[PDB]
Parts: sequence; C-alpha cells; structure tokens
Amino acid sequence: SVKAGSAEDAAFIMKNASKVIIVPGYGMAVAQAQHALREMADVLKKEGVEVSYAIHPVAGRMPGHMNVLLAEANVPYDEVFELEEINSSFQTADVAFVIGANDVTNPAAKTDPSSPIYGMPILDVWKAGTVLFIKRSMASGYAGVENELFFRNNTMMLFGDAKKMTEQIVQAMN
Amino acid sequence: MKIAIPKERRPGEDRVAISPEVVKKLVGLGFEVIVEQGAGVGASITDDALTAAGATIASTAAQALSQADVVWKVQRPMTAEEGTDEVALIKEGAVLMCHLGALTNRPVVEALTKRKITAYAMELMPRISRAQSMNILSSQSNLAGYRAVIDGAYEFARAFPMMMTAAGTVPPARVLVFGVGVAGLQAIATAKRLGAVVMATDVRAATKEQVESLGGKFITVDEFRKKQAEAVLKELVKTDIAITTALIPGKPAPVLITEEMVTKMKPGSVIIDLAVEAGGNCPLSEPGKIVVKHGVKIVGHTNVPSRVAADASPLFAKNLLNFLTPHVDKDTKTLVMKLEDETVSGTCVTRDGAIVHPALT
Amino acid sequence: MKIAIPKERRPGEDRVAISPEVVKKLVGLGFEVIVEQGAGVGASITDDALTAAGATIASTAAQALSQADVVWKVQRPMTAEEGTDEVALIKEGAVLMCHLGALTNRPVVEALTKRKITAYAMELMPRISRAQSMNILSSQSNLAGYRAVIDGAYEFARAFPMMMTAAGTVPPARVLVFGVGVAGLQAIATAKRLGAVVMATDVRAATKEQVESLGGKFITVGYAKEMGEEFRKKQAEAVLKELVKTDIAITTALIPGKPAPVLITEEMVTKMKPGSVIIDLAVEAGGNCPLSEPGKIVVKHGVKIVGHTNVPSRVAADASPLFAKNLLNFLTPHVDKDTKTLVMKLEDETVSGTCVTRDGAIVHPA
Ligand SMILES: NC(=O)c1ccc[n+]([C@@H]2O[C@H](COP(=O)([O-])OP(=O)(O)OC[C@H]3O[C@@H](n4cnc5c(N)ncnc54)[C@H](OP(=O)(O)O)[C@@H]3O)[C@@H](O)[C@H]2O)c1
Ligand SMILES: NC(=O)c1ccc[n+]([C@@H]2O[C@H](COP(=O)([O-])OP(=O)(O)OC[C@H]3O[C@@H](n4cnc5c(N)ncnc54)[C@H](O)[C@@H]3O)[C@@H](O)[C@H]2O)c1
Repeated sequence: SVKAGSAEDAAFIMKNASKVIIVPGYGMAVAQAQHALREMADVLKKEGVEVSYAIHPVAGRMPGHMNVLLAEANVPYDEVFELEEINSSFQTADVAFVIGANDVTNPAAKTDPSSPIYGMPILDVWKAGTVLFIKRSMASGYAGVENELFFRNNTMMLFGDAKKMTEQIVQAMN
Repeated sequence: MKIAIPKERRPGEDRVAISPEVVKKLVGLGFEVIVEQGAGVGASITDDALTAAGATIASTAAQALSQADVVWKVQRPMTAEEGTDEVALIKEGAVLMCHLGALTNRPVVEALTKRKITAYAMELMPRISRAQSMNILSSQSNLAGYRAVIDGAYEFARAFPMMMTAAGTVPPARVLVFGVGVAGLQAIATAKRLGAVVMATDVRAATKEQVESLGGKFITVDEFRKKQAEAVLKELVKTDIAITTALIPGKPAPVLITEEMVTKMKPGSVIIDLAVEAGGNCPLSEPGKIVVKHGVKIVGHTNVPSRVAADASPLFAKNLLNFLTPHVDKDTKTLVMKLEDETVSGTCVTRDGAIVHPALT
Repeated sequence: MKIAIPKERRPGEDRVAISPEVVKKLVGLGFEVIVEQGAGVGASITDDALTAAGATIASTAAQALSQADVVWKVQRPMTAEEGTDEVALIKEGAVLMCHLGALTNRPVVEALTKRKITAYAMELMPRISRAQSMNILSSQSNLAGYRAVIDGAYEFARAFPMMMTAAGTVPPARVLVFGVGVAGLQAIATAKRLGAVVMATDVRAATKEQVESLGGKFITVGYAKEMGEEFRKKQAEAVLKELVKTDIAITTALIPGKPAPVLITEEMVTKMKPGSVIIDLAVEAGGNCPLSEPGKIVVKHGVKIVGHTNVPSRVAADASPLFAKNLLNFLTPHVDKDTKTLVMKLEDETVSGTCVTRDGAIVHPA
C-alpha cells in the first residue's frame, strides 16, 4: 500500500529527472514552505532540469493563495501555470512534486458521484513517472475523504512538515 | 438562441456581465450574443473588443433585450416602483441570470413572475465543490478584500512597508482585519505583501490556521470570556488600518468596532467598513462616505467590487458561463435547464409565472 | 537658544518640520523647542505628544516665531505678495532652515535679506556621501515613489497581483517606470510587492543592475543630461512595445535647471489600453507627459493621467519625521554646547552649499 520515503530519496529522483512539475496546496501555506520550495527549484534549474508550478484554481483556502506565497518567495511568473494550461504536461513529466496538496489531486472527483468534490476539476498528477506527496500524516484534506493516489504504484509518500521536509531535500541535494 | 447583456443602470455600478473571452465561448455554444452600446465602458471593455469577439451591438437597452431568450446582468433589474421598469424590457418567458438579492427583494421577484420570466439568483449558488467556479459571492468579495487594502493605503498618511533610510527609519503600518472569510483573507494577503504587520480576529476557531497560513498573527487570550475583547482592544490601540468584513445574510452586520473603541485609536488611523451596506461593523460608518471622527477616518464605500470593475466583470461573466454551460444542448438550439441539478434548484426563484424557491413561496 | 516650528500654511501642505523624537534631541542639545498649536495635525502628530517630548505650544504662528533664534519650516515662507507675510513674523537676525526653492524664488530670498535673516536652503544640499542623512530631496522623493504606486493602484479598475481562482485567472498588472532615481527605485519595489510585472528604463547605465536586483526588467535603448531629439525617437520606439501592454506608467524623470523631459507624448498615450493610468511625478517641473496638469487627474484617450502636486505631503506622517531628522542631522554638527550657541562652520561644504543669505547680505552665487 503506502510507499513511504525520505528527503534523500526525493533528492535523486528529481535530480535524475529532466522535467519536474511542482504542485503546491494548503499545507505549503500552513508550513510557510514557499522559500524552501523556490530554493529547491533553483538547485534543480541549475542542474539543467526544467521546473514548473501547477496551480489548482482552489488550492489553499482563498483565491490566489498559492500565488501570493510563491510571489513572496520570488518565484518567476513564467514558471507558474493554471490547471488548464498544464494538465496535459504531467504525461511528459518525470516527477509530480506535490507539496501540501490533497483534494486538488484526488481522482474521486471524476469517479465517486457521492464524493463531496465530485465534478470539481483536478490535476492529473498520476500521469507523471513518479508522484511524491509531502504531508505530515495520512490524514485527509478539506473534503474529509481519502485519496486513491497515496496507494498507487508510482507514488512515494514523504511524511513530514512541508517546510522541514523541503529544507532537508535541498540539503540532500548538493 | 439570443443572449443579451445590458449596461448596468444602478448608480455607481461600473461592472458588466460579459467579457470578450466569454462572448467567444457563448458564440461557440451556438448563441447570438447581443450587448448594449457602451455597457463595458466602466469595465474597460470597448464595443470594438466585443464585436471582435463575435457580439452584436444594440444602440439601446430595449433593443438589446427585445428578442433575447437569455438575459445576463450584474445587479437585479430595476422595477417601475424604482422609477425605471427594466423587467418590462425583458422578453416574456425568457431566462434571467444575475445577482438578484431575491431573499431581500421580493418586489423584483414578483415583477419577473408577472412576465413569466425564469430567474436564477446567482447569490443562492449552493456551497458545493463543483459550483465554486459559479460562485459570484466569492469572486466579487475576494476583489473587495484586495480593494479594502488599496483604499486603506490611499487614505493613510504613512507608507505600508518599513523603510530603512539614511534619513532615518519609518516603521511599517499595523493592520487589523476583522472577519476572516474570503474578503478578509485577501485583505490579509494584500496588506502583508505591502509590508504591513497584520493581525486578524474572527469568532470561528478554524480561522487561526488560515490567518497564519498567510503570515498574519491571530489574536488569542491565554465562563465569561470577555478577555477576548480586551485582547482585541490591546491590538486595536496600536492599529493603523482596521478592515472589517463580517457579514450576516438577511440580518444587520455585527458591531465589531464601537464608537468607544474608535475613541481609543490613534489619530491618522483609518477604518474600512466593508459591511457598511448592511449597517456596518462600525456605527460611525455611512454608505458612500468617508466620515472623520475622533481623529479616525471611517471609510464606507458602497459596491466595493465595482471599484475593481475591470477585473470583477470577467470573473462575474465566467461564473455565469460556468453555470449555464452544462445545460446547452446544441443538437437543438435550446437551453434545457436540468431540475435535479442542485445549482439549478438552489438558484431558481421563479419560472413559468410561478414563484418556485421555498423561502419566497 | 530658541527653536520654533510653525504650521505649514501653503494650500495642501500637510507636513511639519518636527517630530517628538527630534524635539527630545533638540532639548538635549540645549534648545528651547516651541511648536505652533496644531502644526502636526496633518502628520498625525499631536500637541500633547510634542509637549510630552519637551516642547512648548504657542497659540499662533507669530507667538511661536517671536523670540525664535532658529526657525524650522517645510516649504518656503509666504511673502506679503503671496498673501500673509510669514517672513515678517520671523525675528530679525534669526536662522531659517527649510525647502526654500532659492534658485527659482528670488522674492522670498530678498525678503529674508531685508530682515537680516540667515537662510539655509535644504534642497541645495551637496551630493556627497556624508550629506545623505540631511538630504531632503531623496528622503521625500523616496516616499513619493511609493505613493505613486498607491495612487496608481487606487485609480486603476483592476487588481495588481496575479490570482488564479475558480472564476479564472486574474492577470498581473504591468507597470512601466520611466526614470530610476530615488523615486523610481521605490516605485519598482512597491509595484513588485503588489504582484505587478515591472519594466523600467533610464538613460544612466548603472541603473540597469539596480532594476534587476529589485526583480524588474530593464528596457535597453548622479543626474542626466538633455539627450536630444535623436535619442528621444529611439527611446520611444523601444518603450512602445511595453507601453502598449502597460497598465500603470510611472514617470519620474527630471533634468536639473531644465524642464522635465517628454517621455510619453500624446501620440504615445493614444496607443495605450483603455483604463490605463499614467502617474506623472515630474508634473510640477513641466511633466514627462504633456497631457498632465498640476493638481488634476486628466482623462483622455481612455487613459487617466494623474498629476498630483506635492506628492510627499500625500505621505505626510512619514514625510514629516524624516524631514525633521534631515534638519536635525544638518544642524547638529554646528551646535556649540557648553556655550549654548549655534556656530555654523563656514568651511563646511554643507553650510557653504546651502547658505543663500546671512546678516543682510546674499552669499550664494545665483
Ligand atoms: N482556494 C479556495 O478559495 C478554497 C475555498 C474553500 C475551500 N477550499 C477547498 O480546500 C481544498 C484545497 O485543496 P488542497 O490541495 O490545498 O487540499 P487540502 O484539502 O487543503 O489538503 C491540504 C493537505 O496539506 C497537509 N498539511 C497541512 N498542514 C501541513 C504542514 N504543516 N506540512 C505539510 N502538510 C500539511 C494536510 O495533510 P496532513 O495533515 O496529513 O499533513 C492536507 O492533506 C479544496 O478541496 C477546495 O475546494 C478552497
Ligand atoms: N537625491 C539626490 O539628490 C541624490 C544624491 C546623491 C546621489 N544621487 C544619485 O543619483 C541618482 C539620481 O536620483 P534622483 O532621484 O536625484 O534623480 P532625478 O530626480 O534627477 O531624476 C530621476 C531619474 O530620471 C532619469 N532621467 C532623466 N532624464 C531622462 C530621460 N530622458 N529618460 C530616462 N530617464 C531620465 C535620471 O537619470 C534619474 O535617474 C540616484 O540613484 C542617487 O543614487 C541622488
């Protein structure tokens, strides 16, 4: 079921990759992990890896929640993409780096009609070669429902605080 | 079918229920799109921009609405009792989608019913995840939260950020946001990015985490807990800009800053009362006015979303588009609104000459 | 010795040449500090706060100035020709420090000369590194740069930052800063804070790296010179690709002893988007845009052209303590405590550079 991983694991997967899509959500905001996140993108772009950000229209708890924090962290606008711009790019991506997002990626929005988030559009993060979730536990999100992708074969869970874990990933990279 | 969008007639309303992008999508769905001459001028949308997008221009409101099967507006249509009978301009049997205020304006609901008009009150959109894209309350109040900070910064005689200079150091502004819904959160974000030290308070306890997720500090205390009012006052006395956003539908706005509280604020302070149309979170506020009392500016602008009309209009238009889109057939040129759809049953107030919504029947 | 600070009486002037902090410093130097009643109201500085800092409160401007050995003001005193004769309120032989505008206002200079008043023009502060603490031009224009963005945002019918939302994406505003001196740098920084995409241009080469370090992008084409018509065509050409996409244009460019350079012509505003805003911070010097008018917002071709006068006074409660500290830093190295007198060293560059007249004789070569 749950394939748990560490900062050391995430470091080589993304450095061996040639394309990484970062998926920020509410947990990123709670931990104030944006500065460590952009720092991680910088050490990736220097390595030759092309990095992007996939922003769900309702990530976080307000409109533009991810935008203001990414802007605070000096993330350039040309790396930042809305759901409809970037949903077809997961196929060509080696890694979907999902940091503090959950409902935003949950496939039960397409499947389960009794799901609270049914009909809501989502980011098809599973189409990436590898998906890594950063969150503290196996707890649900705002919708209060489980996510099928945590048990999927191409998913690695990275349990920890979003700021703490991402800081360690930058340290595990050189 | 023909869909029509008139100019907003209510004083100070600069928004329009259309954008060039939404025109493009509507024509693609098989609609003839008609817009009244000069309807988008307050929203920085020219007649040429809408003709380029595929819309026809009508020279008057009556001509725009004459043969329209669907009508899109921002605010509720005016009645004969208000001196300008806009509902009479709308074709009998047609579909109206707008911000109605249906639960507080029964006369317009009755006036639409007399013409057998099917009206959908967009403010009554159910709070479900798939209808977030259709929610006009959240799209407009979010910009109002941003705008509250801009208006506050404009009326304030100091700069928002801290500045370290050869001449000396000027401190940052201190901001206190009362009520942490959509508007309150965007005010926190905007105040914060401008460099202010931001505090917030809200009666709900799940708010603390949301405030902190934007770098704001939540006001806490650590039987009769009115040490809370003490903890709020302690911060309010140091506050440069207080933004109040607390709103209760159908009811008067709760009083969060009394006149006694205002007297204890420092001179040059500014209160932005976003609840001023519902009585205000501050009694000293007056609709459409900046009042000055006890050295404090009490700012009470009406229709704050219309102060961001050029960004507010495309979002309002997208909300309507998203609401209407799942009901267009285009195998026959018909708009078949589905009754088991929760967004349809939740927003429909009257149809085929009869009031439908349970709160108004 | 007595130091007095009256209320600013010129229309729209909300600043004051004092703060509680500076009062204490003057008291500790050995001055008696007198402030006119209600002088700090526009700057949010109460009579009680100055009193608590150790100042006396005089009921009128005349009563404040009557026995004052030194006088601090923001703007130049009004002459009898302008209405109320403020120069006549100042005691004979006294010292005056303010933004005098001596090079463009000779009548006030001669009026101070007739009353034997020693006048120091703070705007003529020499451009040396050690005089930055006493530089009123940079302290005030820094805040004007900030305020331009705030005025821009207020007049603008759109939001500054990018917001991705359930109702679609709100795009970021595009800001173009013309002239990257002190005001321009703060304009870039404040627009950037609000989430705008910021472009900038200037004739000085050292500016490019300053724009980039603030996260702005430079448009390739001390103070500046008059570039001429040849360069103006090439500047407008390179600028136009961005200017047609620009939401807020902030123009800050000046040239000493000359009218402000034309940077956005009426033909250029014709090509701008409807709802766009131009903030002409050079409007008092003739403007970088010919359509701007002092103290007015002009609307033409779908574009708001904003030309507020006295932009520092639109931030009066920050401007005032900074202006008062500029004055303090200029005056402090010349206070002879243990003798409690003011001996302004004539050998000092800052004294010789700013002194316009003393003891009934005009000193500055102008
Ligand atoms: N944006 C809006 O305007 C808006 C409006 C209202 C509601 N919503 C709703 O909120 C949801 C937002 O989607 P989302 O992707 O942000 O999913 P989410 O439902 O907010 O999930 C957030 C995830 O972050 C984790 N987390 C919390 N604190 C953390 C920390 N310090 N470090 C690391 N992880 C942390 C949580 O798991 P752990 O506890 O296990 O770490 C949780 O699974 C949507 O369902 C949307 O409909 C949004
Ligand atoms: N405030 C001062 O008096 C002062 C003191 C010491 C050093 N300096 C240095 O000199 C610089 C000038 O700052 P300022 O605010 O005094 O300048 P300023 O107020 O004289 O003018 C603002 C800017 O406009 C530019 N400019 C003029 N004509 C132009 C044209 N046709 N096109 C484009 N740009 C044009 C100038 O190069 C200048 O940077 C500062 O960066 C500062 O570091 C200034």
